[PDB]
Amino acid sequence: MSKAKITAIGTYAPSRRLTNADLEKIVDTSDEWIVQRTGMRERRIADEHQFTSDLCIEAVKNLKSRYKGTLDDVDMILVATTTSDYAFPSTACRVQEYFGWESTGALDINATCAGLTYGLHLANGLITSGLHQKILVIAGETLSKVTDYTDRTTCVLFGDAAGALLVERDEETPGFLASVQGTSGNGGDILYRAGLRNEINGVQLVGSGKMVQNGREVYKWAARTVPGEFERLLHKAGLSSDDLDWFVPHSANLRMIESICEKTPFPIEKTLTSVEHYGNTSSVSIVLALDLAVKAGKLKKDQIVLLFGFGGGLTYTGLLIKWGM
Amino acid sequence: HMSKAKITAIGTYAPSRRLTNADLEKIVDTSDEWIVQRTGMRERRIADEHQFTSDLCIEAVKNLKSRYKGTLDDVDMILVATTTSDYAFPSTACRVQEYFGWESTGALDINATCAGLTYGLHLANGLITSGLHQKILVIAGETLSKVTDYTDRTTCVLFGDAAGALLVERDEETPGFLASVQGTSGNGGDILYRAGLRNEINGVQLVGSGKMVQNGREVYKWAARTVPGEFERLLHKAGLSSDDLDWFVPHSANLRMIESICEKTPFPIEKTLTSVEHYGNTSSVSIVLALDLAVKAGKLKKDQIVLLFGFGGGLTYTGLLIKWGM
Repeated sequence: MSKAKITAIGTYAPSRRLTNADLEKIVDTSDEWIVQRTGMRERRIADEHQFTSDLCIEAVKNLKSRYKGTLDDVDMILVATTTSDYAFPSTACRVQEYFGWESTGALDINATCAGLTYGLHLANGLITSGLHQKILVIAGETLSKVTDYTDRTTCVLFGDAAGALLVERDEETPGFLASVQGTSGNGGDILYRAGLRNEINGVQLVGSGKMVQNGREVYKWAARTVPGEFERLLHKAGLSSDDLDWFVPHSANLRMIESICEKTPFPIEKTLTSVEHYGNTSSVSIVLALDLAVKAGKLKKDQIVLLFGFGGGLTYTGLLIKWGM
Repeated sequence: HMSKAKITAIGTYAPSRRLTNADLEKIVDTSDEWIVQRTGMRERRIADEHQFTSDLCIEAVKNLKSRYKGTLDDVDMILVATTTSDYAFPSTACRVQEYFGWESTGALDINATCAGLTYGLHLANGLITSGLHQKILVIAGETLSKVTDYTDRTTCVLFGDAAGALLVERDEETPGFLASVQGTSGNGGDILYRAGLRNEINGVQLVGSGKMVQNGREVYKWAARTVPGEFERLLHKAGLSSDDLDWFVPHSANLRMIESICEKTPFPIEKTLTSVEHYGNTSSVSIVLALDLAVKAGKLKKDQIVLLFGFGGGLTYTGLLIKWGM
């Protein structure tokens, strides 16, 4: 029985846009090919000098300007990212540096594109257990700096952004209704970026440190995993799909989301995305989709939302939440 | 707000190659005597050229499993505290799942530097007490030798490689977690860092070369003023005195630093478990190693009250009062 609720949101995307017309001019592709395979038209790119922590701070500033309460109260900062400024100090510690909160834990977490829903799962457990009260769950990514822009199959997908969600103790009405998780470690060679190691199964990695994906195998894994766990979520919470107001999967690819929406029985018109003008922002994709929906009037207080973050690992966390703002 | 979690099993693995003080004498201008005096370390373990953090972690879960009476097939969460993961986003935790093939588990890497172990247990306690999980593996693993500058005598003598795992599960009888304290000093970020995508910090270009960098004096100063008062606050939160606590297990960064903390917090060094002498500074792993050294030696017994205090790069920390459930 959850004692946690999501009560504020903020997002920031860097100003520089990367259009398909800009991409036709550096790789051999076309606007029509891109929009047809992926659904994206633009992405935001961080400046040469602005990094993930800079984006996370902006995202929290946006939340700060839009939240009727105070953030001096925050007692945990969770930052889900893959493009941290430094190996350490962590990005969460950079956020604390800037706002100066006096008594908070700070932690970077890594589940790649599932990082946001992993972070919200963590906040739900930390609050519900009575260990925390105000927790900042932040996703921020600088995918442009680890993207192979010599590769037509991948450089058209990725953008930069950050988004922040505030979670609080709510003892009246639960804000988290159910959770599903799973990990398919066997898929680690299907979606990766090199680090200290440069081989997986004794097989040398490609990409020269940049992100690498087997798009079809990722697509196939999402398509065969999300529908059943979608159903399992609704069962765990005692809910029908008719009770579900919005479906917010990880915005990796509009066709993938369309496909998922057919294999699951769920309509695309009840599905929030952010892929068209921000590309695939990894752990930030879901926050962007939510804030676009908040700004557009589609997402309203007390609605039932299903966030399904999945990514590299392969791993995922699916969440049924009740909008609390 | 009573805890429903207890640490129930442990396993460790430290790499094979030993890096003695004598070895370091032929690498940089240092002496065995200056090292044992300034840091208390004699040996470190070094991973092989082709073994990495995920290898170490898997070896640590192997050790735990060969020592746990129950099964690990129903582990529902893997948390790996690491700063030196094999790959950027392929999660070390997911490499651990791939090896053992557990069927329904979350996998997540966490980064709080040398504080990652205590942060990972704090997470596990909240994840289990809230009823979202039943059995969690909290793993720390580091391959610091791969990110160490072996032309800097002030830093390359400090670090080693190791991995250690703790199992946390539901215990509705008696809590295994009694109190927690946390804190973050983001402005101390330039005191202990390693370059990632960025190579400047508030204006000034980073040093090293993607290798770990530490201001040992300032790290000493922080924590010497931080840990004693939070030590006491942990006891107050749990309703205990210094005499109720059996073992103190701080981050094994430096024996002089540990002795000094024990000096200005009122707590005796003979009641503190360390692992610096033969394993060096293994970052997030140092506490698990001190724990596993104490159980093998018969010093850490079940139901004993023990305080873990992980502090590290951030600067950030998590301190925990726990009851040994093994």
